Amino acid sequence: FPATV
Amino acid sequence: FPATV
Amino acid sequence: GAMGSMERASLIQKAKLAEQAERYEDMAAFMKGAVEKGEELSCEERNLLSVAYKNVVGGQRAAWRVLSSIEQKSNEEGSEEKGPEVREYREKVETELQGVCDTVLGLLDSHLIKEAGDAESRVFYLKMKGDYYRYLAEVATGDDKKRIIDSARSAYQEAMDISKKEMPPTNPIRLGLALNFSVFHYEIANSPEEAISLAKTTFDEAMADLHTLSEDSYKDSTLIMQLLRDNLTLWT
Amino acid sequence: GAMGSMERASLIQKAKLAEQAERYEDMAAFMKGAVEKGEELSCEERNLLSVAYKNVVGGQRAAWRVLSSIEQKSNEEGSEEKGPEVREYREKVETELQGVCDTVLGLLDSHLIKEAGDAESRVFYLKMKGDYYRYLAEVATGDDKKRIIDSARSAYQEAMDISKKEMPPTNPIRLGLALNFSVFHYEIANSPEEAISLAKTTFDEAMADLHTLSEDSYKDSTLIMQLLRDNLTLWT
Ligand SMILES: *CC(=O)NCCC1CCN(C(=O)C(C)(C)Oc2ccc(Cl)cc2)CC1
Ligand SMILES: *CC(=O)NCCC1CCN(C(=O)C(C)(C)Oc2ccc(Cl)cc2)CC1
Ligand SMILES: [Mg+2]
Ligand SMILES: [Mg+2]
Ligand SMILES: [Mg+2]
Ligand SMILES: [Mg+2]
Repeated sequence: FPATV
Repeated sequence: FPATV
Repeated sequence: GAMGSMERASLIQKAKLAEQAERYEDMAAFMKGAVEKGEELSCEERNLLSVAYKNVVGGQRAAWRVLSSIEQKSNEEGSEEKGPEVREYREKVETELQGVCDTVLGLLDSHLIKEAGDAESRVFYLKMKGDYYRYLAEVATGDDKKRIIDSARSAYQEAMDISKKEMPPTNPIRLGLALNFSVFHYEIANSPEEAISLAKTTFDEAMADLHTLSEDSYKDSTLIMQLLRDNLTLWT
Repeated sequence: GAMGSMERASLIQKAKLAEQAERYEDMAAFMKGAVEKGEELSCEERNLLSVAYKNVVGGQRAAWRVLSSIEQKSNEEGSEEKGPEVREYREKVETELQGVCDTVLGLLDSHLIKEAGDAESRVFYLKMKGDYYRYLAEVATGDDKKRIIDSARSAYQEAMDISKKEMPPTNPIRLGLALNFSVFHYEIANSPEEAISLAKTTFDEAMADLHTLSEDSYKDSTLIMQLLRDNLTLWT
């Protein structure tokens, strides 16, 4: 999971 | 919370 | 029964998948379904049932404690009138927790306990009954509080009686039972001396029987013994 | 609407309580209730809505990935026929995930987006639309996969267009948007070069505007910039 917000 | 199982 | 149409084995399989995915409500539902097939549970299946519900109720207890803490703080005057919202939401979480406890207790009563003839199965289910009455006791404030407390006590004591006659002092179920019963004495019954005495005696009796165990059994037993020592360190 | 009878302010209050108790399904339900009152959301309220649903869908995505991994492994021949159970349970989790995405998208369409006239509100909602189409894309395999992907792209692009005209390059919403749109390019659109380019340009444009910010704004902006740098390190 790459970073998302 | 003391330990319980 | 929404699980009524699914095979017992498929329900068990899905419970194991739910565990891996950390989907504990799903897990509990699948295990409820399995119990309602009416056959006795195996050791592994009893563990699946216990893990599922312990995790579901464990979440609800953690939330209830957060909400109760807020409710009590907001009722310390100087805080300015919160309104009914904290109480209402704590009550909602409380009612959902009580529902889960009633569901588990219902499964034990219909008809897991009455069919459990071996020491390990009967002690496990009676321990569970003690546990789910203890959770009800944690949130009980009214007319039935004492009877709820004594229901937990009675279940735990019956489990203890059987465990002492039928199981070695290192049996992890016997150890887990005594751990939880000790916590019941401390946190629910207001009997810290009984709690401490039970945890110490249990620990010492197990210590003296460790020599009889394989390396795998030893790991399991010493795991629970560590939890006894942890609580005793907390309390003394 | 089961929340139809509760005051807007009470729903917001309870959403905040649910957050503290880590009761994200409750939180999402309360925030859904608040949206359905029909008034525009404030900055803080938009954040509550986003946090609630991000956590709910985040759990479902994590579970779906666990189940898909098991399903694919069990379909590697030599594994012995699992039966339909892994597929059925993955499909159940998948359908519940799609339901949540459809609920969020429904709130955005009825009528959050159409009423959002300011840059910050419109960009936030369009970003959310892009996100919940991306989550649908992650599990899509059939006839509509391309149209789902392009719905996400279209929402993100519209958000980008507004953010570039109306917001400084350090605006945390603009930054978050570009972060997520970059991930969309990498993971969904199979366009790692576009992903990398977008993350680098976004990072460099923000860097050059940091001098304009207070200490608090700087903290918020540099927080998202770190996430851009983290992804770029992952990808290059
Ligand atoms: C035969 C049977 O009923 N088995 C189910 C219970 C066992 C008990 C041991 N166990 C454990 O995971 C550990 C070692 C953590 O201990 C306990 C002890 C008591 C309880 Cl109630 C739960 C876990 C595997 C399952
Ligand atoms: C005015 C408005 O709409 N506010 C809601 C969004 C803000 C964005 C900044 N924020 C954050 O918690 C951090 C700094 C983590 O960044 C983001 C950025 C974008 C999104 Cl979509 C979420 C969080 C507070 C809420
Ligand atoms: Mg009550
Ligand atoms: Mg005694
Ligand atoms: Mg499907
Ligand atoms: Mg460009």
